[PDB]
Amino acid sequence: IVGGKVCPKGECPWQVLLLVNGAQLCGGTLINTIWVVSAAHCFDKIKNWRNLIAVLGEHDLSEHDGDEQSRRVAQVIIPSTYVPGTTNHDIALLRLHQPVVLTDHVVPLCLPERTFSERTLAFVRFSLVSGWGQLLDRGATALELMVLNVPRLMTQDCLQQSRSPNITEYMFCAGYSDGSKDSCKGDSGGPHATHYRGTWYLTGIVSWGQGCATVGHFGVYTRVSQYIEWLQKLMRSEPRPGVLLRAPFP
Amino acid sequence: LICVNENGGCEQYCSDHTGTKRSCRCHEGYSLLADGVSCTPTVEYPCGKIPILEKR
Ligand SMILES: Nc1ccc2c(N)nccc2c1
Ligand SMILES: [Ca+2]
Ligand SMILES: [Cl-]
Ligand SMILES: [Cl-]
Ligand SMILES: [Cl-]
Repeated sequence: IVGGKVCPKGECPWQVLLLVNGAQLCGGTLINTIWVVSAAHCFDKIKNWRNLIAVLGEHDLSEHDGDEQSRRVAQVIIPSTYVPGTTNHDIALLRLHQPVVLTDHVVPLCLPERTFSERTLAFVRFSLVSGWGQLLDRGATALELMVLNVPRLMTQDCLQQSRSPNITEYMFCAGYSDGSKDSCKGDSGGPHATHYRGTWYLTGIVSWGQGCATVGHFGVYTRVSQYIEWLQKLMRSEPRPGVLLRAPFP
Repeated sequence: LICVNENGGCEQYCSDHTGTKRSCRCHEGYSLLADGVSCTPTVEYPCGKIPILEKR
């Protein structure tokens, strides 16, 4: 996260840290006790699928305070339409081997209904994006979870104001063009979280952009409203052997 | 009322029905109050709420 602030401990309680052999991979969003939403591109180069860890209740990576909860990732589910190395359909659903225990520091974000997300949440201007990614373009990553408020653009205005890949109907732009404020490499898979009437919802996934905080460019986020039914169906499904699962989209 | 304007007055989810009928609904871990629009937590740790702030 570039140009944001430390998320006070406990105030981003749905944020997930994904690790591969103990190394930082990506962020994610807890949506119930066994399910995490992340970005499909986070898994393009996974060699040993059995060493993926999700950590909940994480805040300061330099220490252990006892609020953290780690789980093996039992399944990574990716839509059939996602092509590795490309940007479209950048969503993954992860099943944890064991539920996390909900606490003051570990709470899911609400996955909204599609209609509500399209008709109401899509017009809430500002939303929060978070992660332990790079604090600067070509910079070191954050030791403390960071958060940033960013405004959403209609795609026509994004394209008009952007001075790349297409912005598809499975994406949206959010942020600033002046190079002050962005999500960045390291933040991928993390929540873009939208407040409405006292409750927070998942509207986006940190996905891609030109460099980080690049002047004339906006951050690009997976449009989660396109995936509500796809996700809900997978959450009702039985686990299948093998970590990676490609599932038909739609 | 219609779910496309002002969320049908609903705090959370909204369904249109044949007629001038509208039903609000709430996410799992919440219940709909008698006003027919508001949602109240039924569990300790409902989604989308931040306990340290809800405590204060
Ligand atoms: N890998 C990524 C992911 C998200 C980005 C974003 N939102 N802005 C700029 C660059 C980015 C690079
Ligand atoms: Ca820690
Ligand atoms: Cl099944
Ligand atoms: Cl495997
Ligand atoms: Cl309660």
